[PDB]
Amino acid sequence: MRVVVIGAGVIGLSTALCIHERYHSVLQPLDVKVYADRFTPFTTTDVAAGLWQPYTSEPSNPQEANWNQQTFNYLLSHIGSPNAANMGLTPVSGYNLFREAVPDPYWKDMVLGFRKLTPRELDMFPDYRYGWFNTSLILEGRKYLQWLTERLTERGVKFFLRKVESFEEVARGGADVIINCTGVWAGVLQPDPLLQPGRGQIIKVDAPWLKNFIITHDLERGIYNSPLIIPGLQAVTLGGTFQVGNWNEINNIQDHNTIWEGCCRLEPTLKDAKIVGEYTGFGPVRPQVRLEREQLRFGSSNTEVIHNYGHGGYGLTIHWGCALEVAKLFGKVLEERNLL
Amino acid sequence: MRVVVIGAGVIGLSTALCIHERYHSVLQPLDVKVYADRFTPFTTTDVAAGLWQPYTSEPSNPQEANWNQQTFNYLLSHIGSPNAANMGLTPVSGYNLFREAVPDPYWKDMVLGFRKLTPRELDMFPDYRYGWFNTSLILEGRKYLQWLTERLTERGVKFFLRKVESFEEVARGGADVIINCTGVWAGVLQPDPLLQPGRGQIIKVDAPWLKNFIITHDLERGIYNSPLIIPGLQAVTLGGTFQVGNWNEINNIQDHNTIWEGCCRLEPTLKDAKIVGEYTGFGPVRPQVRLEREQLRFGSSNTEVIHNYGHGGYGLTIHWGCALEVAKLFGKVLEERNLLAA
Ligand SMILES: Cc1cc2nc3c(=O)[nH]c(=O)nc-3n(C[C@H](O)[C@H](O)[C@H](O)COP(=O)(O)OP(=O)(O)OC[C@H]3O[C@@H](n4cnc5c(N)ncnc54)[C@H](O)[C@@H]3O)c2cc1C
Ligand SMILES: Cc1cc2nc3c(=O)[nH]c(=O)nc-3n(C[C@H](O)[C@H](O)[C@H](O)COP(=O)(O)OP(=O)(O)OC[C@H]3O[C@@H](n4cnc5c(N)ncnc54)[C@H](O)[C@@H]3O)c2cc1C
Repeated sequence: MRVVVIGAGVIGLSTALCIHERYHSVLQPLDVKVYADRFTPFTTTDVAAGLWQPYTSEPSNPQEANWNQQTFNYLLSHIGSPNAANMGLTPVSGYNLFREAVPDPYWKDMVLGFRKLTPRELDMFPDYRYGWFNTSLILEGRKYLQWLTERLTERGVKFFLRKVESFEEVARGGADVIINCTGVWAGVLQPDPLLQPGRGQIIKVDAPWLKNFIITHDLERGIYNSPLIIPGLQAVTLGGTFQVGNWNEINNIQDHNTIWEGCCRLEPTLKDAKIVGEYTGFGPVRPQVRLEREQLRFGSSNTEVIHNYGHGGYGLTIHWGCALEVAKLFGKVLEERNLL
Repeated sequence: MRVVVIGAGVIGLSTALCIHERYHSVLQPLDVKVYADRFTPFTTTDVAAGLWQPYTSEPSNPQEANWNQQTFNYLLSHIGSPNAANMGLTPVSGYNLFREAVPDPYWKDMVLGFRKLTPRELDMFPDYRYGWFNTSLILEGRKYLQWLTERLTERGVKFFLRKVESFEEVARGGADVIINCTGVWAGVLQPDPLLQPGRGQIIKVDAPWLKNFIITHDLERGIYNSPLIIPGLQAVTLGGTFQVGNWNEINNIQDHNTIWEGCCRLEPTLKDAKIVGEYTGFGPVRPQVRLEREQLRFGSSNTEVIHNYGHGGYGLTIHWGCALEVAKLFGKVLEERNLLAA
């Protein structure tokens, strides 16, 4: 049985590994290949802030909260392992800062040690009047992608740098199942007017003194359009823009300024931080993750397509629950072909 | 008047700056000098792990508790300032790990967000069954010493290479007041058998992924003779020996192995960490800090000495309270000569 995963971002590769690890031992034969037109370090994943944290507001689909939880438990469970850091993973603690009282987030018990900030803590941050403290996990996009491609490759899964033009051509090339993990460009293969770019720009900086995440919110401007600081494994990510609808892949001058001045004010030690790079990427914004089976019909036979895209600004955060769910749906497909 | 501070470790330079800041505007002249035979990076201070945290048990002198507290609030008050990191100062969070239930430390409300660990947190650290979480402050010895010498120099305080042989020497050189901040070597200038070396060996390592401090305790083997991991501003300190009475300044292989393997066991990601140096230093261990005024007579001059030494394995943690207290006692020396403050 031939499976082509399209996409080598976090979603693509996580899914490929989950399918393979789940079915290799039982389905003979099983051929899994990954096709993508960019690999690390050239994916949106590579440019992610690298923090586990859902949006502040509850999810529409209740399945999404479960997926986020299963992802946290999965990642956390690696912590005492020798390889957690080679995977891109380490524990970090930090602050969410608000100008007024807000409700507790749905994820308060998923993270470790959630509590509200005290007045002394708040004086660390003069511009803000309310917030949270918790411990979470760094998951570095770049490093995680290199870990997964290594695990996948060791297991015989083969990668092809190529651009896919249609589902039809891949089916015709002999795929029995296609997993569509094309991120924000999924519309090219099948129009989807709910799918939009979430344009985020970031500044990467050497400031290794900073050991905590610091996330501000502006209620009247929408999520991640206010200053955020996230220490990564070797560098710090500085953020504060997230505009849906903008397809500009180039770094913008006002966003640079929004980010630098917002963050220099949040964290004035940044004055001595060396700029390492500045980047722009597109989160696959969609009111709901598209994670569903579709049957396609070209010549003899159906080829089965399973979509997994539209994870917005939380793909690192949610990725493993989604991979598990795709692997289940793939189980159902096998069953319907009496492959077990 | 003429003040000679002996010592350029954290205690020496803290105290010098605190005196100068408090009394610059009320005395004329005020001639403050620092004499030391080692300066950064060659003091014990430079080799400290760089964390704010007192001993787990209450101190003999309860004054020490306020001194630690004042130090925290002082340091904390710099967070949100543009220069906090140039001073060696940044917030950090972390874990204290125990093999059995222990009482809360007296300093639990001084730190930020003290709580007990939950079972999932405890799963991160297999060999341990109980402990704490809190946020505290890194104060890097090396950087803080550099910041202070800069601040002190800007203010007209003068530094001299000088191995002092007696208090008499310095009095007769014309010091009116001597502040004795000589750390573990204070016994040289005035015997003090309550003062002993606390030999600590450490390994410095590049492992910038580590964001939290991690301190284990072994109630039976005494304090800091259990693995400890403390991220610094750009490298990580790996520890686990603290042996009183040992004057051996050279690194030994047995403590190396105790530290490496203990810490690899605590934090197995350390397998990929690059070793970047290994050091030994001597905490000035004393049942309590010696912080007191003494009058010495040489010819018919009275000289005032104020001691500030014996801060053991917590000099960074306590230093500012002790400097403030020395400044107090200096006020009283002034007052006794009909000189006026505020
Ligand atoms: C600035 C920024 C910061 C972020 N920070 C975080 C964070 O801190 N935490 C978090 O959880 N999430 C974060 N996100 C969201 C996260 O980055 C995305 O949800 C995630 O990277 C999307 O993963 P993906 O694999 O779906 O898409 P991508 O990583 O973009 O992967 C898409 C893949 O599909 C391939 N592809 C597409 N079409 C074709 C085709 N036709 N032929 C061949 N190959 C194709 C591409 O080459 C690529 O391999 C952030 C996003 C941005 C922009
Ligand atoms: C391995 C290790 C880790 C530690 N970690 C921590 C920690 O994480 N947190 C913490 O709070 N504390 C820690 N400590 C304790 C801390 O290092 C000490 O309490 C502190 O550095 C002592 O400061 P000091 O200025 O008294 O002495 P020092 O730093 O030793 O300075 C002594 C000064 O006196 C000078 N001097 C002495 N005699 C003479 C003389 N005759 N003439 C001229 N000059 C003289 C020396 O040259 C030097 O300038 C640690 C100690 C060790 C050994």
